Amino acid sequence: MIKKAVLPVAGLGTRFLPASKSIPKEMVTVVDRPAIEYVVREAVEAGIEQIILVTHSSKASIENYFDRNFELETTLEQKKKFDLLAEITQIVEEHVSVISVRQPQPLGLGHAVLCAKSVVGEDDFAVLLPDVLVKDGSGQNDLSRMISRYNSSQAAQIMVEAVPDHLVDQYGIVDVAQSPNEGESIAMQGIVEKPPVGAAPSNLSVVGRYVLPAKIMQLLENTPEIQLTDAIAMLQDTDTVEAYRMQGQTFDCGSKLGYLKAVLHYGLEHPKLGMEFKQLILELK
Amino acid sequence: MIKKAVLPVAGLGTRFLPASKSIPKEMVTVVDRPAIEYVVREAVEAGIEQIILVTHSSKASIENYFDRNFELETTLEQKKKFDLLAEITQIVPEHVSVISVRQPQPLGLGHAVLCAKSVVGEDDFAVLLPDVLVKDGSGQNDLSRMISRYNSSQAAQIMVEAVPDHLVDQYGIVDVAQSPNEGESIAMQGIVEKPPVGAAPSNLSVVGRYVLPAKIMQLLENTPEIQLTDAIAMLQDTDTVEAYRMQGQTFDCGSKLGYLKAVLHYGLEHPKLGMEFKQLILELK
Ligand SMILES: O=c1ccn([C@@H]2O[C@H](COP(=O)(O)OP(=O)(O)OP(=O)(O)O)[C@@H](O)[C@H]2O)c(=O)[nH]1
Ligand SMILES: O=c1ccn([C@@H]2O[C@H](COP(=O)(O)OP(=O)(O)OP(=O)(O)O)[C@@H](O)[C@H]2O)c(=O)[nH]1
Repeated sequence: MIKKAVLPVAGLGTRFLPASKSIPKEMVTVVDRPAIEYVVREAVEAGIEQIILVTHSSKASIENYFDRNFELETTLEQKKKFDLLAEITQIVEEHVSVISVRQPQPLGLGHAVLCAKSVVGEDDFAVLLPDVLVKDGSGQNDLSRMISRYNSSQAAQIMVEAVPDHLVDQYGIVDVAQSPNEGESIAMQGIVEKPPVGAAPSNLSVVGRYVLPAKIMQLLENTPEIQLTDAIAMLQDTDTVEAYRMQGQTFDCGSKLGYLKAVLHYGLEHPKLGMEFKQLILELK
Repeated sequence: MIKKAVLPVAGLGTRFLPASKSIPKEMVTVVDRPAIEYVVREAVEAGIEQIILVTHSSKASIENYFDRNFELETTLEQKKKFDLLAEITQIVPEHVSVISVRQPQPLGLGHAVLCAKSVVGEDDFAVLLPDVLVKDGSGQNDLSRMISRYNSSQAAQIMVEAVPDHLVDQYGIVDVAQSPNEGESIAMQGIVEKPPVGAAPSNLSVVGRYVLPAKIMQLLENTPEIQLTDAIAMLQDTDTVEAYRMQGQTFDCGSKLGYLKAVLHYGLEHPKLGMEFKQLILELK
């Protein structure tokens, strides 16, 4: 049914400096692999086949990480380290493509999703902000559940999560009737940015996953900084727009500090490293 | 007056994979800055004025990180974001030069140091392996100690530190008459590579920190593909060579568990993130 994700990655990482001065912020080493691995893996594990990096002139280290490296592949072999060889050989599944198009000047996410117009054609497509990680535990991920909900309903979906009632000013917060349950959706007439700490419509924050149709690109070319939330504003005129509520847990790798938080959570959960890792903490006082 | 330092960064970090598949294992972000910054910030602290990168074609990221980034610099005086701009200009004093030389083929540590002969000229010099981070809390880092000691003694200095008797076959370890006290040096008759767990002349791992006479250049052009501990022998005939035991802590950012250990110990002491980070940690158990 749904098989194109668009991943915007043209962002200068200003807040993630100097780490992101010379490499991209998408390649930040979370435990033992770059951040963009987990965001793609999420998409792959959901039923996506075609990844679409909207990318910048400087983020070639990204496209390259989904591709065969001759020089390494051949040194690994001469070492006889073939386990490790078969890591780098099969990062994505053999039946997944990774595509590039260029956001020429960085004029915000909305202008970035619009750069995929041509690759997305008439297909209904998800988005994933890769500066945000998501950690399902259930077994089936939040993008999995969200999509099947966009297959059933035909309503553009918007992933959101509950925050403390005293921190709703940091977040774009969705409007709704009542708050739908962990891993369900309910209609929504619009998102408010940094609402007043009282007088906020909901305690549910735009996370930065979306499943939209192609209508949306025609709208992006007519939004009076081009706003995605402006385009979903116009979609509402014609089409039902719901809020899919997470069951798992997000991480803001866009920020130095939500990055450190992510290293702790995934590191402890690392199939090999976790054991030896949990030890390295304990050992600290 | 030791004022030059060969940083060999031509490796392919197979041991630190796939982190370092598409970015150097030196550009790997410890807390908020890549790993190599800590090594240079160490070399500069100890009097170095010329940083000689023996590098590979996979590794512009590095040379660039020590350069003007034109889009970031000019974009951040648009936003008059003076604090973030601060974060990517001061990286090393105006007087510190960073010079690239290319290691065509990875035919050994030995063979890297010798690609820099051309540039080191007739002049005694230091060698710093980035794989390895060193941490002071003494107010004179281990390298400046070693350069105080080459200057007064005139005798080459091998930084070593002690390891459990049962991992000695994972290291070069040195032939010493006795163990030099944390912070001092003693003559040594030679080093061994990976001496079987029994036949180790000492517990002291060669760490990855050398001060050397510039005529080692001339003994690397004639060794039994080229090994340093080889050339440090041939000196060991003509001249005195001393093992300096280190007083500060040590982290291998070529091993995974070693990089994770550093994210923790460095991060807990970060000016800003430190107090906020420690917090994240107390919040897990
Ligand atoms: O013009 C833009 C803005 C943002 N984006 C993409 O949208 C996502 C959101 O990116 P962020 O909003 O976290 O910011 P940024 O990376 O542009 O830089 P800072 O504000 O942290 O300094 C990132 O993955 C980025 O690549 C673009 O592709 N183009
Ligand atoms: O022949 C050599 C050996 C070492 N080095 C320099 O030593 C440093 C790392 O030494 P390593 O031995 O860790 O390099 P590697 O990246 O090949 O990793 P392994 O999988 O072999 O463990 C790097 O900074 C590299 O440039 C060379 O440049 N050439």
